[PDB]
Amino acid sequence: DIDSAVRIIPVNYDSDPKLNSQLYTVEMTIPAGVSAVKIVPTDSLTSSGQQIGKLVNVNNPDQNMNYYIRKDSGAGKFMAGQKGSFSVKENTSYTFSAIYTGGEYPNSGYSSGTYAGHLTVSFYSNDNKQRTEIATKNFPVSTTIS
Repeated sequence: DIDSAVRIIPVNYDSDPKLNSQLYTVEMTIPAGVSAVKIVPTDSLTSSGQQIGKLVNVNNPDQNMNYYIRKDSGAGKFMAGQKGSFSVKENTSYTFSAIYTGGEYPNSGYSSGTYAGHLTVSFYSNDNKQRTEIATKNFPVSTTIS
């Protein structure tokens, strides 16, 4: 059950995020039977070897924040921003962070409001050299500027 395995925790800011700031975090425990995980922003683009996603101001489509996903705990071979799945340990917990890398905003900076998007998480089994996707969900994610 992927819905019950994953939680998203937005970060709320009182001013514009800074380079390397965390926009939201992700926590999950791997269910029994899951061998690998993919975690990638929806609609990402490759830049500097990373899958860059956007959080878009829900009121003003011209304002958005770029970010990549960094793994902050849990064993396995995950390169920050990667698109592929990586092998995980069942019944153990993983945490990830959305890390700000830049964005589109007018000269006055970001407007107050919610900046939203989606994050794809997929679970796989790997049975005898065949990787099989067994669950996937595009989770709503956000950050806010007060």
